[PDB]
Amino acid sequence: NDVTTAHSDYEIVLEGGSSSWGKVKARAKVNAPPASPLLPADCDVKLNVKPLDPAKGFVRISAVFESIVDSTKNKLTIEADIANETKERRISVGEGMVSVGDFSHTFSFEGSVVNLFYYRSDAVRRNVPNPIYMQGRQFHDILMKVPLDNNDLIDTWEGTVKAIGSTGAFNDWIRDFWFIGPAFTALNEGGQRISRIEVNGLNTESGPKGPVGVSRWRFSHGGSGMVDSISRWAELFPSDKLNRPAQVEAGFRSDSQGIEVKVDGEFPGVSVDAGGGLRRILNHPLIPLVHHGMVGKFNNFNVDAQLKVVLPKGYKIRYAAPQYRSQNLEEYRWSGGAYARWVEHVCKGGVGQFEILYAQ
Amino acid sequence: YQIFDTEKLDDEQVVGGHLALLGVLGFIMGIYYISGIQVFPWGAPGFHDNWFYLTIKPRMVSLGIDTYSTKTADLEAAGARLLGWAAFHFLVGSVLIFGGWRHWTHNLTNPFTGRCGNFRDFRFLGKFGDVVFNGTSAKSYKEALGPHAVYMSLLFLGWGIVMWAILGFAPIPDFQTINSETFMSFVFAVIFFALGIYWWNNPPNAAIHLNDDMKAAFSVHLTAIGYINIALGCIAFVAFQQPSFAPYYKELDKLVFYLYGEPFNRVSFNFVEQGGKVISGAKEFADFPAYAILPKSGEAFGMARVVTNLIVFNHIICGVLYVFAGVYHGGQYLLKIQLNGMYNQIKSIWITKGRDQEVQVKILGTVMALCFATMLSVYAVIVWNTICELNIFGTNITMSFYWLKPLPIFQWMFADPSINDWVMAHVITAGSLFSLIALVRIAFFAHTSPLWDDLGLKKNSYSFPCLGPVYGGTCGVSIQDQLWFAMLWGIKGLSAVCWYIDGAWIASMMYGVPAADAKAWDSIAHLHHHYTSGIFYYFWTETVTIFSSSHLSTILMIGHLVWFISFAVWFEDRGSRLEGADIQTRTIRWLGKKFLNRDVNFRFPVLTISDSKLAGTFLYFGGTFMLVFLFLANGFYQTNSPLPPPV
Amino acid sequence: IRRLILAFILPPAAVMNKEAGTIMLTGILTLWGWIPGVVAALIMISKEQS
Amino acid sequence: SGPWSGNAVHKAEKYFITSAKRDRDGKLQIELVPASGRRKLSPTPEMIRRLIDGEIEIYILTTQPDIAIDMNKEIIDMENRYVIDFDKRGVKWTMREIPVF
Amino acid sequence: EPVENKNQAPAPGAKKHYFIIENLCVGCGLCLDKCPPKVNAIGYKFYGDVQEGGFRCYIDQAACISCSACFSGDECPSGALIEVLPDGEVLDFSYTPPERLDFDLRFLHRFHRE
Ligand code: BCL
Ligand code: BCL
Ligand code: BCL
Ligand code: BCL
Ligand code: BCL
Ligand code: BCL
Ligand code: G2O
Ligand code: SF4
Ligand SMILES: [Ca+2]
Repeated sequence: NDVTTAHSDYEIVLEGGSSSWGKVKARAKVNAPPASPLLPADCDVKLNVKPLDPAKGFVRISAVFESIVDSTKNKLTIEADIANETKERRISVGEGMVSVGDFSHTFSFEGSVVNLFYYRSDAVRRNVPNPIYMQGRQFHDILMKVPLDNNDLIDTWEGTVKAIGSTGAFNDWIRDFWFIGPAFTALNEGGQRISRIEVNGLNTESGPKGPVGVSRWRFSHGGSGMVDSISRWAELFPSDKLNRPAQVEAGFRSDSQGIEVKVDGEFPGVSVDAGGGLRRILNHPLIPLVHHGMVGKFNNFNVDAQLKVVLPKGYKIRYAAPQYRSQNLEEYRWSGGAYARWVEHVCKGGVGQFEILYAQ
Repeated sequence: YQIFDTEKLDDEQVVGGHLALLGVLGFIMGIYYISGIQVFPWGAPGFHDNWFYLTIKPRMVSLGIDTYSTKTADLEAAGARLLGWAAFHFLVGSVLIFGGWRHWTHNLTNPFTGRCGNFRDFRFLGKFGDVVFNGTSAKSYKEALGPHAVYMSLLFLGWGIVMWAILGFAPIPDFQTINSETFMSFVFAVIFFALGIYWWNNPPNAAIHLNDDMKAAFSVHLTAIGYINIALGCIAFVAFQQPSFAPYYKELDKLVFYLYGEPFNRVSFNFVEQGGKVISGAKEFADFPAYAILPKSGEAFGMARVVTNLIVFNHIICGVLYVFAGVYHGGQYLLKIQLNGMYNQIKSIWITKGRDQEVQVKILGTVMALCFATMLSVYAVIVWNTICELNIFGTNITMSFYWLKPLPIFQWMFADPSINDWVMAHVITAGSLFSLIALVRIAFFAHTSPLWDDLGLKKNSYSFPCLGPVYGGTCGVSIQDQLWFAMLWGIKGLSAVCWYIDGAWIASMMYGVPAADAKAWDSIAHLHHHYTSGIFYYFWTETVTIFSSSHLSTILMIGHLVWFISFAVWFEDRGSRLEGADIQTRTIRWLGKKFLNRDVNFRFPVLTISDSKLAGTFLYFGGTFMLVFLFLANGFYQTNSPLPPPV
Repeated sequence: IRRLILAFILPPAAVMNKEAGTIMLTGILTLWGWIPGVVAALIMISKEQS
Repeated sequence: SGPWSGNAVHKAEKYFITSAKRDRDGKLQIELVPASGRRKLSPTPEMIRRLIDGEIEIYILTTQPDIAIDMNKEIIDMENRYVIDFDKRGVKWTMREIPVF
Repeated sequence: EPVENKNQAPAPGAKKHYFIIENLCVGCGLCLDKCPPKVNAIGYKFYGDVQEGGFRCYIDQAACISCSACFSGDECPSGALIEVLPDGEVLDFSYTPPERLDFDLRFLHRFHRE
């Protein structure tokens, strides 16, 4: 009875032609205990994208994370207006709210993110068809306004302004505060390092309700290539490929008994052009793998995995490493064997390739 | 012919298909059991003897389900026993087909509770899986090997219980009775239990399989089971001829077998089937009702060795075909992984060690050189023995290889060691080498051959009949074509097997011929057993009795028709047939329109070269071995009285 | 001394050092002309290594 | 082990000269692409070393936007046999689709 | 602790412009059969002495409809059947196997010595 097994069922239903729109249906469970020092940890995530204006590239993305962890009904909602300006700059108007137990507070931000690669050499991109590791830096300039409606909000504002005006290492220890718990151990495990922030301003002004605290700060996410927020900067924002609303409804309930994960999404960018007429199920982001490896190495598990890639009619998978167990004339199925070994590889922190090159 | 491909089916579908086929096979077994009922339980006369039941009557009487006793009494009891066991097989096969339908449709919902079990996760039989497996094979065939070993251990145990109680054969160590088969049934339980546990706790690894390998694992296990069949055929031949099996196989000769199609009591033309029917005409042999199938003694027919030969050759033909099919399906998998590029990514000796084309060429060259050497040696020996016995070029039998017995260290394998056994062994090695040329070509030269990598060509479609007349001709170069050539080459080793087991003198083509010294082999070689006539005269001697049977004659004609029909598709005629079929279509069109106003709009179909080769090899094998069945079903006809010198 | 005796019982085990083709040939030689022919094979190859 | 890496019909990996443009006037616009079709490379000196060593096999199609005839070094004493340099040799694949029905 | 959300995961169980290189075609015709019957862009051109390889394959680009049946079939044995992508790159196959640096792994003591 004391057997640790990781059951799973992934499904990728693609759309034909240039459309990269894919439907991801992932069920999973494992009787291994979670790594949360507070249990049980249950969470739901709703991530809905609507193209607000195709001409200006503005896409309204709404993210609602609800969670209960040791009986704490946390809930973070955020609605942003992400929009490219250049190939290396994005703007994001947005609003949002965060509620923990009884406490709650809103925010409204006007952020701007500039992702600059450390090199744009033509040799690398003309020699490597699949450039995974692209070192770079990502400068975030965030202007966030919070209405100070609660006693705790004003107390925190006072404490933070006192710390900035009195402590000379706030810009450096803010990372220690901010990457709570193992997060600081994660940025070092993914090749990331966050530079000292540049708090350009802390002010408070009258607003529609009362005193609103405005913070203008800057930081820089530094990726060594393994970071998907840098190497895949254009790949992770397919607004150009976004024609209809996209959805991602996920959730995980993780008690001492085990973890159960359910995900249902439909969104673009699942299939990217690999050249030679071969579309490819996109390169797997490496940050999820190397970050989940900080928890997946804690118990030996028997993998029971099944990946069902439902190709559009007419398309065939020419390469599959590991190879597809079965095929219902469009529904290629990976189950057991080298696929199970790869599922163990990536469930424990591996970043190995799983090539799926399909073409018509 | 590809509808049930491995890729098209998943593991549960295969489980269900095998289960439903086991049920169908149990129905077939019940049919054979009922066919074996010589006297019905109600008293009336029963079915005649069929080869389908004369093949299993030895085993059935071994288990006491059948009886060699000849009185109507206790033969009625044997018939009732056979009916009961056939009904058991029928019902269990119904249940097996139900399970097979459920697995094929994946509707594994209990009809009582409705709980839908999971093929991926399922406790076996309830608590036993918890005690032993602790949870199923989450995935993987490697984790399934141990569970299957435990299942086979339970099968062995169940057979032990059944024979101990139901069939009344207690477990006794002595290996001269069926009792040991009970004893060992328990032994092989523990073994196949313990090993299973081991393979459950310590799984084995051959990473080529386990991944996308229903075809790959199927190929390996089909080759393995083909060698299992060959070993079973050899074991059956040896054991069924041993004294311990004589009560069940040698006592066939004491019985008289009324077989369907055998000579029937003939009647004059002026015959009327009324009452006694004597006044109108005269039946051939009196005391038997007109048109009745006349008795045939097993002593003359040699039914002991006939049934032994039928079983042995069944297993040998099935095993050789399974080896060839396993190599072919493994070649299909090899070609698939070569096309998709996994070939170089396999990290196992079964693929890596032959990755180099140099080693493949050296392997096939060694096989070809050994085949040339052995074939040349055996054929020179045989043709020289024929030159001597026929006294051609002034020769005489004294110059033949009568001295070339198997060495004293190898005469244990052979009852009467002579040049016949030497030629048998070396012909078997040579035929194995010949078929291995094609099997190795499938194994290695599946996607590219050294000629083709030099010629700048690659084998992609695994069934393409050719690439055209380029380079003088590219006929029959797919792995499917090599499989067909392997089958047509193993035809000869399989023949040698048939002719050896049916008593032929394969060391010379003309043994027993009434010419020169052909009948002197028994004196010069000092043979004890009088071997059936030689390779060319064996046809004649066996057809003395094939021709005496209407049924065997019908088989002869039909198999010969089937065989020669194969050339219409195997010969380089496909284009001629296509042109002629266009002419046929036009002829039908205009002839019909003139003769009948209705238009045709139909074309005569012509097989593609791939389908042509498929059907041609099927017909070639079918005719050849439907006739080998006549060779093995005429009778052994090898007596233990050597023929004196011709002079 | 272990290699040669293992060879006289298991010649292909002795030629295991040699290429897979040689190992297969020695196995076939065990199958046909067991010991004398295959013992000849192993002694030839091992003495050649010397 | 060499026949099973890449296409089995090309012992030396083949590189078609797909695109070349006279506008840049340097002929660096020559853009070699392997038969696999995933690397739009350029005729660098390392590619020259590979070509002379025989590891690769540069080829030219006839049906295309003309690469460079007499503008990329050409030998016309016989039928044209284009060369990146006299020691190099770009064997032109011939493609007769227009001349024949 | 006990307060939770709820969820159920039933996992446990409990443009193209295809061409033919006349230099390399062997005239097998495995691509002709794939061409749609009415299109029939692919045709046979004969020089002489069929056994000497005179017969060859040609795609009439006017007749071709970029249906990809000829090339996607993976039927060309010689690699003559090529696809020129809209930007331009010659594809001799739907997917060529990756290039590898190979060596025979012979172990030291146990399995394949030397
Ligand atoms: C996570 C790794 C990086 C990071 C990388 C990025 C990337 C990449 C982007 C931003 C962008 C933004 N960043 Mg940031 N950023 C990080 C840390 C921060 C922190 C912080 C306190 O930690 C803050 C305040 C911000 C601030 C902001 C905003 C100003 C801005 C818009 C966010 C928005 O869309 O949110 C709404 C909230 C969500 C979308 C919630 C879910 C977030 C996850 C990561 C998205 C997963 C997508 C999923 C795999 C695919 C689902 C398909 C769905 C249909 C969408 N960043 C760290 C250091 N940041 C964006 C931009 O350029 O702004 C101009 C942008 O594209
Ligand atoms: C503010 C954050 C950024 C951003 C950050 C990232 C990052 C970082 C990554 C992506 C990735 C992807 N994003 Mg994004 N993404 C943004 C906006 C979008 C929009 C859009 C037009 O609004 C779309 C359609 C997408 C779509 C996509 C896909 C192309 C791609 C995942 C492919 C895959 O198969 O997913 C399969 C998806 C699933 C398996 C389901 C995953 C479900 C969960 C709920 C989403 C991740 C949540 C994360 C673990 C927790 C976030 C907590 C934060 C602290 C708030 N993103 C915003 C602007 N996106 C990834 C990718 O593959 O890059 C190449 C990647 O690395
Ligand atoms: C003949 C020489 C070889 C052989 C050569 C081939 C070739 C060549 C091919 C296969 C193919 C297949 N073979 Mg095979 N294979 C052999 C032995 C076997 C054995 C075995 C007995 O152990 C098995 C299980 C298989 C299994 C299989 C499948 C993996 C696959 C698809 C079969 C199916 O769907 O066909 C559907 C048709 C069948 C069910 C078989 C035909 C029999 C009919 C349906 C039986 C009932 C009617 C009646 C009794 C007999 C027929 C004649 C009557 C006049 C109607 N082969 C024999 C010994 N095999 C094909 C495949 O796709 O490969 C990838 C393929 O091309
Ligand atoms: C004895 C152990 C043998 C073996 C004996 C057989 C035989 C015998 C047959 C199969 C059949 C099949 N085998 Mg098997 N099989 C073995 C091991 C395997 C393994 C594995 C190791 O995991 C795999 C993946 C397979 C794969 C498969 C499938 C291709 C197929 C079952 C699907 C099904 O029934 O379709 C659904 C199809 C139906 C139920 C229709 C069946 C129609 C008729 C009644 C049978 C058709 C084939 C032919 C007449 C049988 C000829 C036997 C000859 C007399 C020698 N075999 C070993 C090697 N297997 C069957 C198949 O379909 O063959 C083509 C089949 O007959
Ligand atoms: C002859 C009957 C057939 C068959 C017909 C059925 C039928 C009918 C049903 C299933 C159901 C199930 N089958 Mg089944 N199935 C067969 C063999 C298999 C094999 C195998 C060992 O290779 C596998 C992997 C499975 C898989 C499964 C499970 C997913 C599921 C049971 C869940 C579990 O917890 O049940 C615990 C027990 C099991 C794992 C069953 C194992 C198979 C046994 C041998 C069935 C015997 C049935 C027979 C009438 C009773 C005779 C018992 C005597 C002791 C011999 N079956 C046998 C050989 N299978 C059942 C279901 O859905 O359960 C909820 C169900 O009702
Ligand atoms: C020995 C036990 C099994 C066996 C188990 C396996 C396994 C396991 C695999 C194969 C695989 C294959 N088998 Mg097999 N196979 C056997 C019998 C055969 C016979 C035959 C007529 O005897 C043939 C021709 C084949 C043919 C083939 C090919 C279709 C394929 C390998 C292709 C390749 O590249 O090989 C490259 C060439 C070689 C590796 C040559 C060297 C041989 C290896 C090292 C082992 C045997 C030699 C041994 C050391 C000899 C000396 C001692 C003696 C044992 C006394 N098998 C028997 C029945 N076979 C593979 C495949 O892909 O299946 C679909 C696979 O996974
Ligand atoms: C019984 C054996 C044979 C036939 C029966 C026959 C019949 C036949 N053949 Mg054949 N054939 C060989 C055997 C037989 N070929 C051999 C061993 C070779 C090796 C060289 C060979 C070779 C070629 C080439 C190269 C070409 C052809 C053709 C061509 C036909 C198309 C029209 C025609 O000829 O009608 C004239 C022929 C007849 C109509 C024959 C009359 C029927 C009969 C009395 C009884 C049929 C019995 C039956 C076959 C048994 C089972 C049936 C049922 C119970 C399941 C056509 C009907 C070609 C054409 O299409 O052009 C004309 C062509 O080009 N062949
Ligand atoms: S004779 Fe027939 S099989 Fe041979 S190459 Fe020509 S078309 Fe192909
Ligand atoms: Ca006989």
